[PDB]
Amino acid sequence: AMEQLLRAELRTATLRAFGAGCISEGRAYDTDAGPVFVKVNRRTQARQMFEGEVASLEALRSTGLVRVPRPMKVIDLPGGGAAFVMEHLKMKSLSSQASKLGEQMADLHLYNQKGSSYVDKFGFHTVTCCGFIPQVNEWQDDWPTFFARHRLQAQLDLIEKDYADREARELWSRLQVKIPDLFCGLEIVPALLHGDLWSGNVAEDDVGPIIYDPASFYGHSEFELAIALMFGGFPRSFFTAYHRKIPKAPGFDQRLLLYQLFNYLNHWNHFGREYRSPSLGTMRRLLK
Amino acid sequence: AMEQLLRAELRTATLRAFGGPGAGCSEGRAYDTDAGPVFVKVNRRTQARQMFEGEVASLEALRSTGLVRVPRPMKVIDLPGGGAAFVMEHLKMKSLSSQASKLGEQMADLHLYNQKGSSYVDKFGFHTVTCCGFIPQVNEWQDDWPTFFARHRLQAQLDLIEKDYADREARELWSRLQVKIPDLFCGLEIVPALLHGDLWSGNVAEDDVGPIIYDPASFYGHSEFELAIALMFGGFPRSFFTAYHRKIPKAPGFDQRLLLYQLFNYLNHWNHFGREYRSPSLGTMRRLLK
Ligand SMILES: Nc1ncnc2c1ncn2[C@@H]1O[C@H](COP(=O)(O)OP(=O)(O)NP(=O)(O)O)[C@@H](O)[C@H]1O
Ligand SMILES: Nc1ncnc2c1ncn2[C@@H]1O[C@H](COP(=O)(O)OP(=O)(O)NP(=O)(O)O)[C@@H](O)[C@H]1O
Ligand SMILES: O=C(CN1CCOCC1)[C@@H](O)[C@H](O)[C@H](O)CO
Ligand SMILES: O=C(CN1CCOCC1)[C@@H](O)[C@H](O)[C@H](O)CO
Repeated sequence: AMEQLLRAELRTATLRAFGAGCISEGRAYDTDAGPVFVKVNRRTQARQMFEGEVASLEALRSTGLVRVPRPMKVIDLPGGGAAFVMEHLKMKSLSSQASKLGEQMADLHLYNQKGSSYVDKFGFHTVTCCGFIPQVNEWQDDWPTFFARHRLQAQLDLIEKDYADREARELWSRLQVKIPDLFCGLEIVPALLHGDLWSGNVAEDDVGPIIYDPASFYGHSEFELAIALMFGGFPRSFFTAYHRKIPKAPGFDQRLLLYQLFNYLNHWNHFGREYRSPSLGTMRRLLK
Repeated sequence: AMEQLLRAELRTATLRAFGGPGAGCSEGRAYDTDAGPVFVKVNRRTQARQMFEGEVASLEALRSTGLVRVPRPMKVIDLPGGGAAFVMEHLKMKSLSSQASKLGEQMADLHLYNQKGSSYVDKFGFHTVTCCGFIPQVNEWQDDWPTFFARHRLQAQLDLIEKDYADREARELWSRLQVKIPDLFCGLEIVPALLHGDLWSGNVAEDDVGPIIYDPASFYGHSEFELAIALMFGGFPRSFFTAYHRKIPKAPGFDQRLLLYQLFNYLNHWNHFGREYRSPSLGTMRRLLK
């Protein structure tokens, strides 16, 4: 993949990714009680965004299965927005701890089935944000319904409002009809998700892997992996370890396109028309 | 300010900033290598290589002046499955602050370089296509700056807006505005000036040695165009503009031309990001028509 190509093209033995951001400003500070990490966002919806991240961090931390920063405080800023203070963790990009993270992510997804966890619907107890965009987490018994309505339709409604894109509307109407067939008659079980498991949101230290910047809800376990695959950066051993514990159910490859579609639509909304072509192309591929 | 607010909320005397860049953005990714750090941009669309070649050409034109620090382009790689990656030198960088007045001086020198040097580019435009963001621009050489700008910047953006949005108000306001443009340029000498082309605050930075600028979309234009995007989204210290205008003072009619150049950037933002930018685009046209 991209990293092997870079090593070859640049003729370098080492190639360690770095591991602030597109959404919020981020800075570490030393304080009298030790280091902290602070995210700042000046938009009006900052507090909602950070409160969703606090809720997500707390939900993951309650499982005891993965290491994530402790949320400390959400502070309103004069002049608009908010700051979010959390535990500082010394970190480097994910490399040797990839297979351990695959194990942990599979255990996290399986926790709702095997732990003392009783969540039998999809969604979440509070609003979480995809980036800047507030999400509806209203509980639903049917995962394809929840995902179609509260993830894909929400993004395409925003595309319609802001871009008024005819091809996106027309393709979505056809894709809506196909979505149930992609699920192969499977019984989907709710799985607690990190929700934004891009390679830039995972890392490691000497103890093991670390994950951060979650946007959590109870979803289909497979949705977690789509963004990890589409932007790369995870070693193969991450997926090997994960699928040893959660094998690919039938139709996985086609659902992967559906879940990657969501992320393309989200990037179209956050980052503009550069992401129109992969959004439409993915829909067309699903409709072929 | 925000750091006093953190000291109070956390009840700490010290609040000492520290630490590295991190993972980052749709912008790209940084890597440590055997030859030092690199930064890699990736775009999987079929036009990725054209886009990055425009950026390399822009970086090379700026580096040739020796007046401003930009990352050295290293390689453009065709990606399996379509698109390309662009590798350049990595620079450890912070937001522009202490080096703002130095950057103002360099940017003025950059704009004066073509007029004052030996080899003189005597038209507006560029020898290759460059993208301001993702949309390719036409850089066809033109003797007359208001012609170049109206045709290959404003009309190009408005044609896209007509194609994709069929916006009645934009269409009618452009029919009225187009004829008024020459009034903003009469009685002034406009010399082609090499521009960075996308100098908003998010494309400039600094390190211990001096300021750095990057992500250019270069062409030969009216020097004032450079400043429109810098002003309109803020983020530059006042001393940047003070130092700049000590060397190139604001010519008569500067504030009205500033609206025209800001209009271009608003139209470009509408084509990139949608209707959130319709209101400033149309309103800027109305201001110009009053
Ligand atoms: N708790 C932490 N302690 C130390 N460093 C951190 C911590 N959280 C994040 N970082 C670093 O700072 C970066 C900020 O990441 P993140 O919070 O995910 O971005 P963001 O502000 O939401 N904007 P975006 O990247 O577009 O999502 C990460 O790559 C890490 O390198
Ligand atoms: N040479 C460099 N070395 C290190 N970091 C860099 C370098 N160039 C850019 N960056 C970082 O990457 C960010 C974006 O760089 P930029 O050239 O503007 O990317 P971009 O792809 O054009 N952005 P986008 O329009 O969203 O795709 C900067 O804000 C820096 O943090
Ligand atoms: O920003 C994120 C990851 N993408 C950044 C742009 O380059 C590709 C990876 C995630 O935090 C998330 O998918 C979304 O962008 C939040 O808006
Ligand atoms: O992204 C750019 C600057 N704008 C980003 C949204 O906040 C206001 C500043 C530039 O690269 C360019 O002027 C154009 O937006 C296409 O990317």
